[PDB]
Amino acid sequence: EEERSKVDDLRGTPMSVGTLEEIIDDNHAIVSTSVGSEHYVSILSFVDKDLLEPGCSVLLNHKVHAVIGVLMDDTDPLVTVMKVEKAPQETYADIGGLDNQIQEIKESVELPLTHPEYYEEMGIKPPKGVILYGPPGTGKTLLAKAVANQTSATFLRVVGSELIQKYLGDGPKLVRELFRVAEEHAPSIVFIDEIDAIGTKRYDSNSGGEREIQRTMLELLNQLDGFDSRGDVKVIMATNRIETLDPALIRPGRIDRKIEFPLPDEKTKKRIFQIHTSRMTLADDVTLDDLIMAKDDLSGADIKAICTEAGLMALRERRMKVTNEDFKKSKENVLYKKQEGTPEGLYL
Amino acid sequence: MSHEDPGNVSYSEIGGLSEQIRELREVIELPLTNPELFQRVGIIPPKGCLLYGPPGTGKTLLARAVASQLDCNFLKVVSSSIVDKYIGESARLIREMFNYARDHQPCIIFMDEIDAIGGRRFSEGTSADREIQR
Amino acid sequence: IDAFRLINANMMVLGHEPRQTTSNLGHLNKPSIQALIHGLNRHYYSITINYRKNELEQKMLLNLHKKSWMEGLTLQDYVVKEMLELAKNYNKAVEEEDKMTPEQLAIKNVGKQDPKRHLEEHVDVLMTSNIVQCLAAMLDTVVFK
Amino acid sequence: DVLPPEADSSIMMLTSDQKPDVMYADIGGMDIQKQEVREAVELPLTHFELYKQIGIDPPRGVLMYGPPGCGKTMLAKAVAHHTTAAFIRVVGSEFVQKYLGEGPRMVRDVFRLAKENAPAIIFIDEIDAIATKRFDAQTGADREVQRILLELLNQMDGFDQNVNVKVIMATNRADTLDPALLRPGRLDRKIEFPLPDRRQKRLIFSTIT
Amino acid sequence: LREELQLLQEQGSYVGEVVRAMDKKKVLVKVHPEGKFVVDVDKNIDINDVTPNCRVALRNDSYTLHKILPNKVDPLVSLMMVEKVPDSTYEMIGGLDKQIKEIKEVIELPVKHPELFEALGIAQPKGVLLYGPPGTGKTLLARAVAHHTDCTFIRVSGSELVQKFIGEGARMVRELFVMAREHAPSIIFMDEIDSIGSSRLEGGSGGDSEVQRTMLELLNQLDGFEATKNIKVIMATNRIDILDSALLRPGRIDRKIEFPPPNEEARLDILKIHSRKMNLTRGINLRKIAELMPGASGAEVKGVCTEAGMYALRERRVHVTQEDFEMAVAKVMQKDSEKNMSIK
Amino acid sequence: GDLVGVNKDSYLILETLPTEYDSRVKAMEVDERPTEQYSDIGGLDKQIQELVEAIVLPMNHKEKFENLGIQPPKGVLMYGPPGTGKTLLARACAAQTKATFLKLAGPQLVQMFIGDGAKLVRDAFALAKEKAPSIIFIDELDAIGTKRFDSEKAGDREVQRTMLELLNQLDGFQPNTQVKVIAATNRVDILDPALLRSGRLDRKIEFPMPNEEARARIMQIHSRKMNVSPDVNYEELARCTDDFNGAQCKAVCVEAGMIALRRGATELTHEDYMEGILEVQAKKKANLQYYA
Amino acid sequence: APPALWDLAADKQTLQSEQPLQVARCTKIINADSEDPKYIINVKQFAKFVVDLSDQVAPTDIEEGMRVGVDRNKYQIHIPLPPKIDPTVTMMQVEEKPDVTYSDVGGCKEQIEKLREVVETPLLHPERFVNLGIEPPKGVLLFGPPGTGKTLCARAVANRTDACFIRVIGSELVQKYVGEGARMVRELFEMARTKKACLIFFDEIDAIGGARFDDGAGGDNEVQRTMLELINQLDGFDPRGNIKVLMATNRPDTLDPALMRPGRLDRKIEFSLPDLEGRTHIFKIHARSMSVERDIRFELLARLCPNSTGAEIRSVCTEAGMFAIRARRKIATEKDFLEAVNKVIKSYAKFSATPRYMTYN
Ligand SMILES: Nc1ncnc2c1ncn2[C@@H]1O[C@H](COP(=O)(O)OP(=O)(O)OP(=O)(O)O)[C@@H](O)[C@H]1O
Ligand SMILES: Nc1ncnc2c1ncn2[C@@H]1O[C@H](COP(=O)(O)OP(=O)(O)OP(=O)(O)O)[C@@H](O)[C@H]1O
Ligand SMILES: Nc1ncnc2c1ncn2[C@@H]1O[C@H](COP(=O)(O)OP(=O)(O)OP(=O)(O)O)[C@@H](O)[C@H]1O
Ligand SMILES: Nc1ncnc2c1ncn2[C@@H]1O[C@H](COP(=O)(O)OP(=O)(O)OP(=O)(O)O)[C@@H](O)[C@H]1O
Repeated sequence: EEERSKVDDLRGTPMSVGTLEEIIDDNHAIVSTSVGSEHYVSILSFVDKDLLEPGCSVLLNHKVHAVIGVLMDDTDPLVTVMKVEKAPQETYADIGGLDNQIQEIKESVELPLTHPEYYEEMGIKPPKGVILYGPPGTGKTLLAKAVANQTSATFLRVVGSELIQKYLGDGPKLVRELFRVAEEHAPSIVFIDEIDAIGTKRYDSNSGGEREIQRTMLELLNQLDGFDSRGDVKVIMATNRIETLDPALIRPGRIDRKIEFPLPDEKTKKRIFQIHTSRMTLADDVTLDDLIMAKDDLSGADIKAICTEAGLMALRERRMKVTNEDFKKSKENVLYKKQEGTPEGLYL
Repeated sequence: MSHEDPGNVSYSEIGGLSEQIRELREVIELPLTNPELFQRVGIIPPKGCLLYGPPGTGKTLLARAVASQLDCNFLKVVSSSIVDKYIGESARLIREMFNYARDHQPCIIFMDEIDAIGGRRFSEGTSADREIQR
Repeated sequence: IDAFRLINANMMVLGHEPRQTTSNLGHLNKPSIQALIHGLNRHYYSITINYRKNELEQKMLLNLHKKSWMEGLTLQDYVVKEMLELAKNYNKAVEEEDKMTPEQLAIKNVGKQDPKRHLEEHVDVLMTSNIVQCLAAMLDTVVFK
Repeated sequence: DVLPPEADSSIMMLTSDQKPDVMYADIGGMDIQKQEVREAVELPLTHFELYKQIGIDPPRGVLMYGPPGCGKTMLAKAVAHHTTAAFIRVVGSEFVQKYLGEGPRMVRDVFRLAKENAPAIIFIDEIDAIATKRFDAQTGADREVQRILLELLNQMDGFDQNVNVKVIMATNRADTLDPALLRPGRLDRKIEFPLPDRRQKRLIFSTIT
Repeated sequence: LREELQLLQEQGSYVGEVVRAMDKKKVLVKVHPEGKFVVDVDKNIDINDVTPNCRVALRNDSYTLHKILPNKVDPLVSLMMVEKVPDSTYEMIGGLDKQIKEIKEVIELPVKHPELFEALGIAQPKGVLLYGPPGTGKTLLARAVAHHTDCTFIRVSGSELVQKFIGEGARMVRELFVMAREHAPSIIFMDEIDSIGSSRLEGGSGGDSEVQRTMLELLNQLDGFEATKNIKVIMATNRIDILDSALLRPGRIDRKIEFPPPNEEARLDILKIHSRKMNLTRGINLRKIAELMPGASGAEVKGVCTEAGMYALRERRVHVTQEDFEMAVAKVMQKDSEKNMSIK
Repeated sequence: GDLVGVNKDSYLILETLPTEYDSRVKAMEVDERPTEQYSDIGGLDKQIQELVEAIVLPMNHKEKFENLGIQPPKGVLMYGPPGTGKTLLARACAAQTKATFLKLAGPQLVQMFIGDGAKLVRDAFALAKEKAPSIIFIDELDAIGTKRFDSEKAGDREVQRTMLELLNQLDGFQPNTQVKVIAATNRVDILDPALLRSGRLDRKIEFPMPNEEARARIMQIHSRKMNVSPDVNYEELARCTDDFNGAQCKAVCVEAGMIALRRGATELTHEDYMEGILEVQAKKKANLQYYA
Repeated sequence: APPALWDLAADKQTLQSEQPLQVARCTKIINADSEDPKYIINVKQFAKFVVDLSDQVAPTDIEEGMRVGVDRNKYQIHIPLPPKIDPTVTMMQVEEKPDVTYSDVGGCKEQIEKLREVVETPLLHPERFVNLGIEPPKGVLLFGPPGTGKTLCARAVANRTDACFIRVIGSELVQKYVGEGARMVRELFEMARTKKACLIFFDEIDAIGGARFDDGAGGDNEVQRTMLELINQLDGFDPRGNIKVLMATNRPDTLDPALMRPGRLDRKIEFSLPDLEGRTHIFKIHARSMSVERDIRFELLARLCPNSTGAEIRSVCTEAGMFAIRARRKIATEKDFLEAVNKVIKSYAKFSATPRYMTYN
């Protein structure tokens, strides 16, 4: 009605927006525009003052630096990194041969959320997540086990995060300010993959520095301790060594378990290569026997592109069709060997 | 120039070493009174000196005595003024200190306790080691 | 300058749009003088300013100003040849740099963006430059006989 | 209307031509160093028609390092007494100021005097101060001046090829230097000042006597 | 113009930057020296038309949006790139004929030919690398990637200004990968991060380990989950790193390219190309001059052309004599390795 | 100077207003008097007088010093294994000297920015010269006084230069002979050799572990307020105290104040002192078990 | 919407108060007084404000080091504003919600009685009045094996009269550069003196003590800032503090706060850690969790896994329900014998996996 038409000229038109400093029990509001300003605003309604909290942005009318009403904008650079999204088209069934290993991590993350009936009647409740890692280059393949968790509720894919090493925030509350904004939109999962904080030997380049940078990484160490860790906000860590975390951090969590990704054997190589070629039809002239037999202890990704490097040179001969000229050139890549290497060298 | 010190007399009061008493009187006072010895023989007089401690005393006593006795011609530097203030510029102070050193002649400059402000660039701590290098 | 008059804010119940004789009202509304000035048109209204005839003194205002501004007596000013050496520098050194562009007008032909007119404004400057030096040389034959 | 343009308030340039500075009679590198310096330093001054015949780029790059002995600025003052030239006498750390906006003007005006007029040899002593790469944002005054060093590192690529420029450079630490500095394509000539050892003793004792 | 100057007169017409758009009808406006301000309608530019990270003209009265101006993110990126890389068309480098032979479909096949990937029922490779003793191509391999692939040159650190421009800092696992999505046929190159500083294998293989882990995590992406193709990596090898790259990538997974040492047929083509910019006599034999330079590299052949051009410059002649090329070889033979102490 | 009023666009200074500068650097903390007294200690009688002398002698005897040409001491060091009671004891000396007490500490001289420590020390002496001779006490000077070996850098290096600037103020500045400053450290492990002077540290006292009779006297003055069970021989409690610090003595004193009501554990009497005496370093347990 | 409607129409009365209360800016701390009517105030504009006061505020309400308002028209003081709370770093360090309650086990042998008699029971003063004093010691110290610590503070909240004490962690003192701990301990204790008997807690020195340093610089001298000023502020004359203190740690580190406290603080304890009958009491409250009856024999396997505290056996009863859902079972007595089957395999797998043949070999 006439409400919106009457009060639109009170705040604007060219109004400025500052930041709320503190809240007084006398109803006087102190707003700070950038930079170094104060004011007294008395408003008894439209608040919503509890959801605000200090250190937030509020409107300021031109006459005179007063707030017509408060809104929730942005909020903060950290909340934006959750989207988007992920929830891809991939599922946990798209990989195989790890079914015995994946049933431990899949059932642990599916214990909350779906099937809550036996979760609430228990009233203990291990919502600790897991910790992932493995050779030679894996540990993001264990993230492919979380692609089913990515499709479950809200997911956050994180490698090295952002604010950890680059520039610090204020306290552990950054994850906890994510927890309070998630509690409306919950559940959620926050992944951790390949931490580069301690992974780098020589940091780039010379900084403030060889000592203190360890102390601002120690800020991350206490940020994950944490005060006070209660709910989820699931935490799944992936990195080389877990020993970077102090035993004082394990006391709040997470004490559940950590798994390692073993080298997939010939039964797993053929299964991983089969499901990728299941939905999207393969070629009949290329046999899967000589591919898995000629290799020993290799991932599912490595068996894939050795057939691509054959199709790589194939287009130089200008063949989109399946041609037997590549069959020998692919068998030549089997005779080329070189798939695996590792020391050794000794006779034992 | 707000500093001060008695002597004069405190020059010869320390008593030793006799070779350091006579030499510091030469390298300082002789270029002032007799530049002819440098230009006629064709030798460069020393433009600087270093007095370090504390294997004994006489650093601040003997040098500042000639300073205070030289009256309006002198320059004093405390190690606390090099760090100056947050995002402060002491690079123009070093250029100014030697600029006025070329005005008043012969000027004499005292820099004491340089271990903190003489920072090496081998190990560079935080953000504050580079401004020492500047 | 500027002119304004406060209109009563209690008139909000009545109409806000006088006055008659739209001639000086429409001319005063333009140019509209930026924004914040018209943003202050709330509670205010401008007013037109005209000059009743001062021409008695306004005739001497032009006379007293120009009589003292012409050579101070009109005599006293009659940098001369030294400025001609500076002028012939602006009549030569500036000429060759301005006459390279007609060579740039020929491409040839035609790969460069056209048309481009390099004639002005230095050509008329050289016109007045010789008009100055010729009428300045007349000072010899004017004052003398 | 813009400036001519000019060097504005930066540096300030010249101040080398007041004279004298250091006589080359002490050490000029007779018949040994004056050879490598001839082709790679004072020939690039102009020598325009000769470079088109050979087709080889005589890059501006002159590197110095490893004091003692001093050398360095003396080699800049030695060429000053050979041919009259306007030298830029600066340090790595002196141009850091309270305003980073002047930075883009500095390297422009410093390198604009080499291309337009060429009795010009630019000398920068101990670049390892700004060569230190500091990540923090509060240090952005240092982060901006190594962009200044990297901006002139780009302006040297805008010169080649070819005419005209010359830049001589000296520093006491080569470890802190960025890899793009000494990367080929920018500095193709690095002359390491040799340790004086025994050979320069009788040479420095001959000039002192 | 005088009337237009009046609109620009009082405070002057500024240039604002919009960091984000709000649903409250107010648009955030950032001035470069000042902080981040905000302004409401602004009825000329609609609310939904306002997009973050763009440039707008700031009015002097209500601080509204006068006009709209584009921003260029890539030209600042490509500035560092073009500083660090030249063009080098296919004829500029020798010994690369076999490289672009089997490396061409690493580039254009995932772009214009998604179908033949499924002919074999297979997906795209995640990158390649070169390994060997120098040799030339430290500059030249990176030189060829820009002209061949027609892709962004985004490179390993890189100082100091690799981390600054993109986000607050470059983690190399996302930003460099996110900027690789902006360009559709984009690959990744890392140069150098191979040298002797760092000949102790600590900093040499330790700093590369993040890239070594980057290429490992890329293998897992196109296996388990990803929406993006054409994402690949190429490495340049200077000293050692032969076995370090062989452990992770023993030709796995891509065409196997060894960093070429100087070779007979390699010195023949690299000399003929670099000699097109010089005036040389026609009584010279390019076969014997290549065989008289064992070892060294193709970059040394360029150094021979420079040294042979300095003495010809001294004699003041338009050409160069092959005898002076021998003088260019005698200058570079004194720097070889060390002797006679330790071994023999 | 500074702090001259300039009004809006008028740009005219009507009056030059005090006092000095600046902000919270001006006044660190305003203290009046301690509650305790120097009579609460024992066994230090000879070594406490060395501290009592140097501070008291310039007050009354300054007129006698001008006759004999004697300079009073300025820097004084107070150190020992804690608790030595130096915190309250050196503070209790400010009540006898009648001079104004100003609380200061090593970490108090440290700030966020650079060069702030040099601003604080020059700020206190400016108020020291104006406020007449006073007493300024600092605690743990060895921490900020650590020059280590190599550099760079120490976190407190700004203060370790300022402490050496204090040595320069006690070297070149004659007015620093006024307003004696008291210093105290936990350990002499790090000590600057340049600290030797009358203006610099002059009287430096090594406080050992109090004597068995001294530990009984200091703990009796603390326990005189509480109500204790009768029949206290004082013979066993003195001998049972060996090597124990004065703070560990108050740990038994604070423990002895809980024995009234119940407590509920039965202390009975005469075993009270030997209880918390053994609490820190004792008790076996083992002895033998798992071993021979 | 009813609050939104009325508020939009309620600002029509606010635009009558529009001009006043605007002048309030800015916040400024006063320094000295030249005369009775006139003071001087340092303001955010970096200058100093020599001001009179309006008739609404008495001259006694303005004291040195106080933040007050102003009216930018007449420049006289408007109203003093005391409150401001924390920087960005320490506002997180404030306690949010209770956690880690001690109701899971009891009672302890000694350490529970050691502290409760020196601090907790005297808080209501059935004892301290007649028993003391000798003003009571201001704090205790918690340390030992990780199980159990800090858990007694949460149960004390339920047993403490109004109002609950705010607890502070000591591992957040390191953010960037140095010197933040200086201003930190100052203002948080100034607020603590206003907390009027509300206790302050400190713990987690082991969270920063994992590595934190390689060679130097430490780690030592820069740490002496916070730790000495803490004790220095703890040694402050007034009050001090009537809010007591609460200290806790894991390892005895470090020595400087350890030997300074006995003159003021007292009653250090050593965990404790569970008991034989203590572990089965944790299974007694855990019988109310999961699905459990009283027919189970707890002491059977309890003696075979010592030094598990309460955290590991909590995970034992946790992973027990994990297999109960996988195996579809419900009540832990059903499942009578086979609950111990998953209890023995999970507990021993959580400790470690080592071959038993090489042990005796
Ligand atoms: N013939 C010579 N041979 C060697 N050194 C000389 C000769 N003549 C003068 N010098 C030295 O060169 C010095 C000045 O040269 P210059 O300004 O280049 O030094 P510098 O390189 O800046 O010193 P540093 O290497 O410490 O930075 C004089 O102090 C002088 O001792
Ligand atoms: N020898 C002693 N005589 C009397 N009282 C003592 C003695 N030693 C300790 N105390 C008492 O113990 C309490 C604790 O103070 P403590 O001795 O720990 O400070 P301190 O060790 O002197 O500090 P610092 O070493 O920093 O000067 C003090 O209140 C003090 O009264
Ligand atoms: N021989 C002396 N005669 C008179 N006064 C002296 C003597 N030596 C030192 N002093 C006094 O000591 C103060 C410091 O003097 P100086 O700098 O020479 O020694 P120092 O470097 O302080 O010695 P240290 O470092 O061992 O304390 C001076 O103010 C001076 O009054
Ligand atoms: N000895 C124990 N007996 C019973 N329960 C325990 C024991 N130790 C720990 N717990 C339980 O573990 C849970 C989590 O404790 P938590 O890990 O937070 O201890 P903490 O605060 O880290 O210990 P500290 O402060 O010593 O580091 C608590 O709810 C508590 O019930």
